Amino acid sequence: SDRIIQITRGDSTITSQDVANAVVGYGVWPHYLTPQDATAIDKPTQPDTSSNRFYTLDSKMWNSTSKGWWWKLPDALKDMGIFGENMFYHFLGRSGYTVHVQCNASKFHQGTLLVVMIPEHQLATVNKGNVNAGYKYTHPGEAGREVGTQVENEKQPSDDNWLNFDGTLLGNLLIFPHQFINLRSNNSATLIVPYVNAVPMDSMVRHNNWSLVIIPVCQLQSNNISNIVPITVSISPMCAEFSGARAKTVVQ
Amino acid sequence: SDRIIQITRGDSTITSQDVANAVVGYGVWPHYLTPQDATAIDKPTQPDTSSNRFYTLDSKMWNSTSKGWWWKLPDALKDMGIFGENMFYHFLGRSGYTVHVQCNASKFHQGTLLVVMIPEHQLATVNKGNVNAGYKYTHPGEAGREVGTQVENEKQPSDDNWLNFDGTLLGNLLIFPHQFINLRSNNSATLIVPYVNAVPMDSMVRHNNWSLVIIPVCQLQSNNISNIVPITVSISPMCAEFSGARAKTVVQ
Amino acid sequence: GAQVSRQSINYFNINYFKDAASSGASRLD
Amino acid sequence: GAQVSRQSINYFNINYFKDAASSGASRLD
Amino acid sequence: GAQVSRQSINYFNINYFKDAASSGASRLD
Amino acid sequence: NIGNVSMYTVTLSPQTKLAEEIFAIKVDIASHPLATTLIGEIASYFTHWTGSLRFSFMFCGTANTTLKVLLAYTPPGIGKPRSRKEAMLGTHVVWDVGLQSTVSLVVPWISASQYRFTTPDTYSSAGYITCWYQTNFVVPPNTPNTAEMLCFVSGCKDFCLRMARDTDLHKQTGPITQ
Amino acid sequence: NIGNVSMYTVTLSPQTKLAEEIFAIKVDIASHPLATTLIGEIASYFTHWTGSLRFSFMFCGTANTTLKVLLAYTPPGIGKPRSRKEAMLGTHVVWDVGLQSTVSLVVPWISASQYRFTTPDTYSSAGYITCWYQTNFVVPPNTPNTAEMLCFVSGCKDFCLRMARDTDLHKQTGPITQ
Amino acid sequence: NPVERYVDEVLNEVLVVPNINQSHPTTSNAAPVLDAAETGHTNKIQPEDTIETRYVQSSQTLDEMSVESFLGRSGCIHESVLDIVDNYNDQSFTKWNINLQEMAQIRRKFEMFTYARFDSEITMVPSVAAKDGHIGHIVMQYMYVPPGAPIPTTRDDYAWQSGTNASVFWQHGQPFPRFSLPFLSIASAYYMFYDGYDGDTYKSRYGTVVTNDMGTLCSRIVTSEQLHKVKVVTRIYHKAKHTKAWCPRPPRAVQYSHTHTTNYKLSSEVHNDVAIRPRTNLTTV
Amino acid sequence: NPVERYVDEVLNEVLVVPNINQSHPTTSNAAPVLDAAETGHTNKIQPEDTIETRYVQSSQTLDEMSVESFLGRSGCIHESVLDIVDNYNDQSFTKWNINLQEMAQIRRKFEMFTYARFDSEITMVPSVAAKDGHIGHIVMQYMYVPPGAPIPTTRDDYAWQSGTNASVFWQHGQPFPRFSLPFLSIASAYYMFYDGYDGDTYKSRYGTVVTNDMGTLCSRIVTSEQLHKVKVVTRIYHKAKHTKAWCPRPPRAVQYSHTHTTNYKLSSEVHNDVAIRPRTNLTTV
Ligand SMILES: Cc1cc(CCCOc2c(C)cc(-c3noc(C(F)(F)F)n3)cc2C)on1
Ligand SMILES: Cc1cc(CCCOc2c(C)cc(-c3noc(C(F)(F)F)n3)cc2C)on1
Repeated sequence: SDRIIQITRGDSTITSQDVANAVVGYGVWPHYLTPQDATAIDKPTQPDTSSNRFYTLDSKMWNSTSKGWWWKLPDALKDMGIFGENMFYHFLGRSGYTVHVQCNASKFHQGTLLVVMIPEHQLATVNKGNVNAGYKYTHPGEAGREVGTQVENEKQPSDDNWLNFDGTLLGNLLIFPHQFINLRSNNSATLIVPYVNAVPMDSMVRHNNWSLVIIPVCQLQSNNISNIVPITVSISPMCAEFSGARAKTVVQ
Repeated sequence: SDRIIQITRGDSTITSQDVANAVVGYGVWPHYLTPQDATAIDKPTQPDTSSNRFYTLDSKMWNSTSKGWWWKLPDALKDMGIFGENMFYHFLGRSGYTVHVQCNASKFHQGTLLVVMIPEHQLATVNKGNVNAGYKYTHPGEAGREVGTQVENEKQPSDDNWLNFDGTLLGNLLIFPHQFINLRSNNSATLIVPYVNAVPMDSMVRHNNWSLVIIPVCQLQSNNISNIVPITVSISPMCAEFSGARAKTVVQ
Repeated sequence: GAQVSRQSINYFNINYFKDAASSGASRLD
Repeated sequence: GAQVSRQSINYFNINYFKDAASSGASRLD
Repeated sequence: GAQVSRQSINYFNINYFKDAASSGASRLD
Repeated sequence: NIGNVSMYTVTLSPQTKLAEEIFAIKVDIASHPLATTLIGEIASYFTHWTGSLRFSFMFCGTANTTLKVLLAYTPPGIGKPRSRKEAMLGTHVVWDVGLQSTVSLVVPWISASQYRFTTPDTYSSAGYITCWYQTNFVVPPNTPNTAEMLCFVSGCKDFCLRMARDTDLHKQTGPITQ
Repeated sequence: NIGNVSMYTVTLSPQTKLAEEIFAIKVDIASHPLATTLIGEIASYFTHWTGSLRFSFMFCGTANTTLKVLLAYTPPGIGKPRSRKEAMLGTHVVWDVGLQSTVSLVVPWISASQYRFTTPDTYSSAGYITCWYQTNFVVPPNTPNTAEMLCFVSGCKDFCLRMARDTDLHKQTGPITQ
Repeated sequence: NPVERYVDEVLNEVLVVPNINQSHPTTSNAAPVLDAAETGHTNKIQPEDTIETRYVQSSQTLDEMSVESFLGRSGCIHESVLDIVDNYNDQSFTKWNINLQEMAQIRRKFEMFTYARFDSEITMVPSVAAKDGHIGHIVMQYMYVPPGAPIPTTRDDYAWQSGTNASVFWQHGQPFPRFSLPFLSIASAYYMFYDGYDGDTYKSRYGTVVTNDMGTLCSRIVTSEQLHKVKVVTRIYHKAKHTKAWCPRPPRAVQYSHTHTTNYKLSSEVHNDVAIRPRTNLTTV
Repeated sequence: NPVERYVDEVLNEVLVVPNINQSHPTTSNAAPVLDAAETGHTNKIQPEDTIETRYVQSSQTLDEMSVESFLGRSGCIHESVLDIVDNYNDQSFTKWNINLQEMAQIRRKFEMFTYARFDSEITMVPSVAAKDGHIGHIVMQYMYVPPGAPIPTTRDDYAWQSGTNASVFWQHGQPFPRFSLPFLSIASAYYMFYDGYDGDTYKSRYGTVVTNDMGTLCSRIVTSEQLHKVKVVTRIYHKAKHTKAWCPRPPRAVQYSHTHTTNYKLSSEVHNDVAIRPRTNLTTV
């Protein structure tokens, strides 16, 4: 059946009985760093099944007024088991991911989520001159950011979903790896992305490679509104490898 | 030269210019678990260079009245980088070690340390009936235990060095893998031990496989006593592998 | 009477009485 | 059943029960 | 184990235990 | 519930808090909620066990009821998980309810020793199976707001029992007469 | 000394008289100072012994301390030697302390019978090991005027034990309880 | 090489369990973990399908779980009492209607199958209690009286001659008596359960009593009256040999009440009648 | 010629010790007698290297020093007492938590290794003391109750049926009972010592008690109450067969105190607690 999926990573298996295929970002499957592209000379540590497994983030509630949610990777996985430990004990890290967004309702509900994975999503600030988004704002952790809620501190990034929080139009986000969760068709989205960067490995603490953006383009409607319809995200690193070991970095 | 050594493990290199060879416990070099001896079916995580590297414990001061020191493994390495993290996130662990004890003085100093690695060193309590050594006493961490100092709590283990803290005579400790640091001859001891146990992998938290015992059999003497003569221990796991991943165990 | 077999490690598998009910536990598989 | 051997000084090395735990002391070396 | 011999009048000369001290009286001459 | 068929069903329903716990049991083959199952009863006639266990769950709501649930196995050496986050760090299956009503979670043999004791003995205590809400239990209007789930258990290809013994799941306290 | 690590060390120092005695023990494998060693403990589970013994000594003074010592083995049929001259007429090793800290003296199997009793029984009493100063213990100024020596024992290629028996180096005078 | 067969018997490695092979991460639309219990079939998923497994070489064997092993151990099935109190002629002999229903331990194991066919090994353990101080010379006679044969009514009944029945005479101080019995049914297998009657009226008997008539075991102290009284208790042990069993079933959950019937007692608080222990709630391990 | 192997077994010449060869006076700068004990290795010098030896043909053999020989002798591991004083029902049965820690003699030998794997041969020596003059007909039952199986609480408990457990019935006047047991651990070897706990808290148990659970030995006088009281003492002997041992260790120097623990008592004058005898001085043989 073209509408079922079982994804096994490490000791975790995820299933869905109403999928819309899977997307492999830019058509490249995650793979380890080769000696021709490598640059940092020490031998990498590859946790394998202990880090390359599904980690489920905190659930979010989708209601008729939701404006969107975003998470940044690898930041969202910073307090997640062995993968999280490895990103702080090492200067460099490299990894691909399998992102599985889950949201089920019923055959009498309607709504649509645009699920996108953006490489280098450099956020903008609005009407604040040359002051850029502050570190702690773009590093929310597994809780991500719920668009349209935050108390206006100065280095707070843009919260304009129609302008992709960066000065470009929402309708064009489809140029990045993405899927839609249209409630009448599917109840999950699966995106598998490779490591994308201009250097072979990078700081997992100062640089976020991908951003997961979920925007409800079609409002959630039904005639049973008291039933909460959550959205859950499960992310699994793939081919994670780290280099340049030392003491554990403590942030903020 | 038969009296020099360079030991490289991961990103660490240790040297000594006055050694007395090296001892390979029971003549077996550490190796990974084979499928014929394995039992836990999930694929192990092997941190490699990030865990198999030298970790230097807290130094101890050797003076004319010292009675000895002991550490238990893997316990002593519990708060040590990636190796330590792995032993708490996993139910099972398995590992061999390279133990390098360091102590230098001068050609006008004399003294002798018996450095021993004991498998299953089950401590005894003295004159307390059937009450056995308590968990926190046999899990001192990197600080180990300085024989002859502790404040008599009830579950405190024996502090009788001549009876090996277990009811057997000190002179017979030589049946276990060992070396001596005789100040006139060498300034370090190197023991490389394999994984020894009746099961292929075990709980790194409830079971300590080896105990490092250092007893000064010949008192430290010199005519410059104000110069402190410390003893430093550096331990490097070898072929460390873990299995049965989950949340991090929090002890005590 | 019994079934001697050879390879040399003979397995004299004796049955001491003349009734089938008299023998010990059965072979498996 | 047991391991008859020949040279003639046969060594009928019998094992009377069907479990390995039942036999006597082991051969050395 | 024991020393079977043939001519036919076999002389199964058995030694039931694994120690030399256990056997009976020695042969003469 | 004992003495009713309802002792075999777990009830699910629309939640108001996220990631709630559904059930939690020990994974030991002869431990308590599973001692009276067939595999638990047979395991109780032997002293040792080894191998992987297969837990299955069948959803019994309407064909219009949806739900995503996380079934997790926590290896030993730690307490039972207190949250879905803590649980999902172990072995787990995210089950999406749909046309196929049943899912299976395999508890792999993850042990120090090759076998474990079948009777409740700490050292050889195998961990826990917990179930949590991955999303929620959603239904359209005019549909029952609660539904049951049945739980099954059996052994995998590597399951094996050893050292026969008498059972403590049955007794005789007087003569059985004509 | 019993109850201290010092029961394992012999002290050496600058002498004022020549050829002084350092120590003297019986060579019998299960006799007294050596009954509690590992070879002595194992020998105590057997009734007979045979073979040559290997005694080793490790000097633990400073690297600037010198010394020459005579280690001697006196075969039976005579009393223990009373002087270095009397001792050196038997089997002996003159040990010069230097870069190599340890020396070994082999007590050859010199017996009438092929075996001897492990327990203290005159007829099969093997002789003595004595140690004397060959020269002196010399040190430069500002150096400790005393130093220790450790003594070891093991068996040579021809060592062998026979006739298993219970040991008298350990006992039980009451019940060992739970 | 049957000899190879013999070596496996000695080491108990006749039936080996399979190995766990190495598996890898997968992403496909074949979902083994998903199925339908409604079909009445067990999902056939193995560990390699859900987690990523390593290669492990299984050494376990299933020999001990065989039906031969499970039912092949002697268990007590009866405890016969000859207690001399005040009349030797009346108390020195007795009889028992043979069955495997009186002792819960073995009855429960056999009852895990619907039909079972096997040969039996009977071992007897007699013990003479000296109530007054002496046992004298006790000689016992255990006679198997198949259905129809005459049952003795006195210690000197002509039936003790045993002209055709099988009798085992045991003398105090000699090894425990033991003998084998072939499969005795008039059918192809013994009925562990029988949903039938011996007639079609409201007074017809129901159950295994209709099919499992095995006869009587008559026993007596052969020795004549002695001054000192003794109490002889003979325990009978049974073991199944060369066993076959069909149609497995659920194990007995409540205590047995009577022989040949599945009848049970139920108290006011039912959780005390079954081995199920009350859970505090769904989430309390 | 295995037969040749058999002849060596009969004469106990399987493991021969090497010969002493003839040696000569030497003058060189290779000094075998010199070495460094710091290395942790024993100097490998032999008699030919220090003295001038003659050629001697060694006949000694090491068979008796094998681990099989050292641990292969039956030693007492327990003395069970059933003393009938004033209540037969309460005193005619008992139980023992199995272990090899209660008798110093064999415990010490096994404890010279860290791990040991072996099969066991158990022999029982029962002796019935006639406290009032007669023993009657004593029949005993020794039942092995593996961990988990039901433990009998009365002399007529249903657990004595032994439907699945192994029981040995012995009758007074017959040879001593004996049976073999295979290696029983859930691990690959028995732990003689265990530096571990069953948990990670201040109340977790330490030692071999965590790993060496062997079950219980339940026994009873099968014979019913007799007029005359008896005291039955059954001594259990154990012998290891097909043995392997790993990591040798120092022998126990002080008395044992309790089972499963290395705990010891120390008095005010410690030389009385060890076998070391005080020397008058360094030079007094
Ligand atoms: C179902 C089913 C299966 C069986 C066979 C039970 C074997 O039963 C016995 C027993 C237990 C004892 C005797 C018996 N005891 O002593 C003697 C003899 F020695 F007197 F022959 N026969 C005979 C049978 C058929 O019974 N019901
Ligand atoms: C370590 C270590 C090694 C061992 C094996 C000890 C063997 O122990 C016994 C003993 C001594 C007696 C019985 C026993 N005594 O009687 C019976 C039976 F006859 F009732 F089966 N079983 C069973 C075991 C497992 O225990 N701890």
